[PDB]
Amino acid sequence: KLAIEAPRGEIKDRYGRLLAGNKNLFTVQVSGNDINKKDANKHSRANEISLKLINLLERNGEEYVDEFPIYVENGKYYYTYDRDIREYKSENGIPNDYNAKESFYYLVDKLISAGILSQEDKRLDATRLQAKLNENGYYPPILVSKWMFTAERDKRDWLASYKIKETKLSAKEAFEKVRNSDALEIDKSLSDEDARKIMVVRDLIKSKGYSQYNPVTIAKDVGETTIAQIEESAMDLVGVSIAVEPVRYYPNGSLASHMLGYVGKMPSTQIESYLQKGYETGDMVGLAGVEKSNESRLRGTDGYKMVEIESKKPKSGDTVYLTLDKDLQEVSDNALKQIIEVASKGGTFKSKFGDKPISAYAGKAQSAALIAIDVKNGEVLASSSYPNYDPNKFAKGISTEDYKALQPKNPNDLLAGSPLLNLVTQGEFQPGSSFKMLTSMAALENGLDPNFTINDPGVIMLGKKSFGDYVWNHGRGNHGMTNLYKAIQESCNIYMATIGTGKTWPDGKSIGIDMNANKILEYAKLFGLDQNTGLQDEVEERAGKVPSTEDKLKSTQAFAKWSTADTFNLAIGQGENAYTPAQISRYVAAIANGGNLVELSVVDRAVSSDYSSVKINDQKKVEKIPFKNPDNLKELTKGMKLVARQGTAKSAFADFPIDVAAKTGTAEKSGKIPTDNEYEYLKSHMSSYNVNLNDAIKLADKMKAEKEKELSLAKEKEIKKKLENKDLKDEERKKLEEELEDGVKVRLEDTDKVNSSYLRKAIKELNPKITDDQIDRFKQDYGSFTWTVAFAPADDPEIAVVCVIPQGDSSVFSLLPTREVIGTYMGL
Ligand SMILES: *C(=O)[C@@H](NC(=O)/C(=N/O)c1nsc(N)n1)[C@@H]1NC(C(=O)O)=C(CC2=CCN([C@@H]3CCNC3)C2=O)CS1
Ligand SMILES: [Zn+2]
Repeated sequence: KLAIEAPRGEIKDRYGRLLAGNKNLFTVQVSGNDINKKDANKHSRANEISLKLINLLERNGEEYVDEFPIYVENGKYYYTYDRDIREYKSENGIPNDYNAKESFYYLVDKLISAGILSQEDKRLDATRLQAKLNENGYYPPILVSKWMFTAERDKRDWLASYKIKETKLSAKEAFEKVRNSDALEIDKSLSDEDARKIMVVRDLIKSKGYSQYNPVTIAKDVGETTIAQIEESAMDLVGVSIAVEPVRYYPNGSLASHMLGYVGKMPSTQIESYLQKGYETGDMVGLAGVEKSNESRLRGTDGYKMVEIESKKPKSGDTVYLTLDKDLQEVSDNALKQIIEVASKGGTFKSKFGDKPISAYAGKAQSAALIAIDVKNGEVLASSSYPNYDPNKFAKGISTEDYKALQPKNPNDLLAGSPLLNLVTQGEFQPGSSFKMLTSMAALENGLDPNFTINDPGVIMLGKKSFGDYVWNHGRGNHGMTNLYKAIQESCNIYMATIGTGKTWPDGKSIGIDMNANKILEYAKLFGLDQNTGLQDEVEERAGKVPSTEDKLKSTQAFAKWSTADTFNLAIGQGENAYTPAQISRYVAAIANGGNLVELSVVDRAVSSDYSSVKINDQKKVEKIPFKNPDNLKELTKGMKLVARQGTAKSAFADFPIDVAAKTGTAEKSGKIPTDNEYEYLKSHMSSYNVNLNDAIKLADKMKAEKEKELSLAKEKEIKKKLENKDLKDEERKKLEEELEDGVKVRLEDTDKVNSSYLRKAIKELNPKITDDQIDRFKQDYGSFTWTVAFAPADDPEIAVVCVIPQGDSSVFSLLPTREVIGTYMGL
């Protein structure tokens, strides 16, 4: 009884346009039984056919399967296992010296700094943490049980075959012991160059099947020349034949890359998982997006063949329809490619609705994210991340150059350089001035009269720390006489400060409406901003659960009131808590749809072989936000309409056919993006700081030793005070006593963090004038972004659009995408 693999199902748009599909290639297959067949001859024709075959392909310039885990880089023998380990570490700036356990938790500490995982995620069973990494699209090739790398277990087990119980480490030596193993029996009168072409084919065939099975593939795509060449020379090359094997293709390439996902090799760290699930070794599996989400559905139903006699025919995978409109997704992808392009070296944003001039460097931004949802039912109509990818690079499965060289980037700033990262579900950001409608919604529900106005000072002093409108921080801060509508309209932080705190702050604290942070954070929770969006079981979503009330207490003690200055920040978007575009989308959508919390969906329907369908996304929860008076939202949209026509977004929308509600979020630079190596950065610019390098190293090294001496002593003094405890168990004391004899040598960590902390210290001593800014002068700018959130047509809404350009500074950058995606939707 032999398994047949079903044709993989198709992924289509809401209207039936193909996004993921199949296409047939011509493959070379070798039957390991037939080539190793022996009878009267002393030796199998296996080795000769392997050589013949290859030499044929290398003549036709044809790419072949090479998984043989010893390669020669310019006459030097090396393990591929050994190479993949260090390639992984350098992939995300991990120190080579770092072991399996410290290489894993290092990846964790990065993603935790990037907001993808939380601090409570680290204090967590390591398999549940590998699950969280795995769920977000991270696959560290690390077995958490024995704290070792797959490549090592894989090397030991690969050497175990050919009965090499030697374990003596030598790539040059190992190459031989296998070459003349009882199992291979390769003739010695052949050079290790042509003798290695042999092993590629034999070692492959050996690995895939131990129990007799069906053929193995040695070329996945081969041209007309090498087809007819291998049919006519069939009797010469017994075992070698031409089959057809289907492959994954995405005709629109990079379109909806992140929602769609990719198929590729089964991830090394759970091959046993997939083999008990009934998978072959030579098998492609969805590893991201809907491809993985619906792996079981799209994989279809295996049909056996008897052991030719064809018994049970397979059943093709249900066709899965997304909620994405291709037409709109196209505009959304093209939009964001364009803003990043035109923003670099300057240009014009070309728009159906009026092209705009743009000059360079106002952002210096590499990334972008945008989402568009149906506000009634939470169906996602378009979802674009930049950087993105071609799912096709993976169909065949390149796993060295295209994968390594371009699929990650600088690991000390991954949000702006991870093409596999869906910034829309997985990238959290400080919501800027788009939070304001949450603050205003809280104030309204706690009595606020929208028409109440203030003579805007444009700045609030709180002991020579000044919280001011941007219009103040750049001149005289005044929005003159200012009610809620003008506050939302021109984005007055002073108005929001006053309503968020429930008191008139420049002149004491009174107001008479009773509003605090807890009430704002309440209205955060009500708009589902501490909640997963609905996409998490369909695509990669960063979990949105925010720290609990009792979980925040327990880390404080091992107070809980809100400062005025903090409340001020929280009111206007600045805050501990950061949120993803898809999260905001639900929040703005709730304004647009009259106070309903829609659960987002990307998978619409599946359609079986018998052309019947089912609606996957009709379980989705719509839920009446428990507002005191939902008519309060109509004052938000009254505000957000003025933003479009007269406000912060008139540049884009003022001369736009459709009534658009909108709010802009924008934040300026606040520091610098760290390097992958501080220490070397400081060495590279030692001259530029007017400091001798040798001297600075010799001093930094001195300053360290002096901190150690200091730590060492204060250690000795603690052990000795501890030893004066009258009643101390003898084992306890035998430990402390044995430290003082051989130990009392405290050492610093030897990190980039530590060794570079001390070098910067040495620099400032030998240049007593230089500033941190001047030292950090060469680094990229951190802490800037622009949000545009909008919904339309404002007076009877249908669609919400959220757009973010991180490291961007001009709200033009976010507005114009939003404006295209809304324009397109309404059929203009
Ligand atoms: C809302 O987002 C408000 N922003 C801020 O308070 C911040 N200033 O730094 C902030 N919040 S969180 C963080 N890290 N920083 C006000 N609204 C906005 C808006 O809605 O657009 C304005 C900013 C403004 C517009 C144009 N800007 C750049 C300089 C001029 N050309 C580009 C710009 O910063 C006012 S702040
Ligand atoms: Zn103001």
